[PDB]
Amino acid sequence: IVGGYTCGANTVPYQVSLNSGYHFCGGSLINSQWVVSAAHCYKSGIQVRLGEDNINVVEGNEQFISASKSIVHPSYNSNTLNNDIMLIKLKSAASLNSRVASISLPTSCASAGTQCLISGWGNTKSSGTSYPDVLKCLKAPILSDSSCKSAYPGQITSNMFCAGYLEGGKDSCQGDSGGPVVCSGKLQGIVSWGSGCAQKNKPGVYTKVCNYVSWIKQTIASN
Ligand SMILES: Cc1c(F)c(Oc2cccc(C(=N)N)c2)[nH+]c(Oc2cccc(C(=N)N)c2)c1F
Ligand SMILES: [Ca+2]
Ligand SMILES: [K+]
Repeated sequence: IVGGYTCGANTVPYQVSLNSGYHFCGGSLINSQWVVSAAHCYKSGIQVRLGEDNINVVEGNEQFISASKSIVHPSYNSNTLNNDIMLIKLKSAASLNSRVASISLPTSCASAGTQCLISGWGNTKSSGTSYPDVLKCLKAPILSDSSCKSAYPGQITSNMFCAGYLEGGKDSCQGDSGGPVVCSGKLQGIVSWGSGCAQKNKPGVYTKVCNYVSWIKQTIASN
């Protein structure tokens, strides 16, 4: 997250850290047994870390759980990033409390201008590298579809949306991938890709979750 703020410990309860000996991606808990993340975050041997603030300090509210199964969307295109969404089944149910909560799925898609909250442990520098240990937050609006496609000609599919600031200086970044985008208390996006970070006229691109609800619901119910 570039140009954001410190969330505060466990203020974003549904936020998950994906670990393979180190933090590599963000994720969202949608129920006690499932996490949603980005397909580009796929790896063999993931451990799901819940209740996390400082990713490098054991503070007492963490639940570290191994993944039993990973399902990448049947149409994920690694070259275009079209359908960048994956489901992760937890080895055992997480314990829901005030520090670990699930985020609901949307019943409808969000409008441009809707304000959202993006969160992650990703890079905090526009151009340079600095990784935080604590969860960073950022309020950002969904951008109209025309601005999104003007910024990335021929690369935006109907499964993507832009959120951020055209003027640059505030964006999600690498390390944030798979991370949630919550608007009006529903999971509307997953951190997918971008062109650099917080650059002028190159906003963040997100998987539009609203298009995957029937796929999520059907997949979980059967696995
Ligand atoms: C090396 C690299 C990427 F390739 C990338 O995006 C991709 C990767 C693969 C395919 C495509 C594609 N258009 N076909 C785009 N995003 C990056 O930073 C990030 C990562 C996450 C968010 C942001 C962001 N600025 N919001 C930047 C990044 F550092
Ligand atoms: Ca910790
Ligand atoms: K990334």
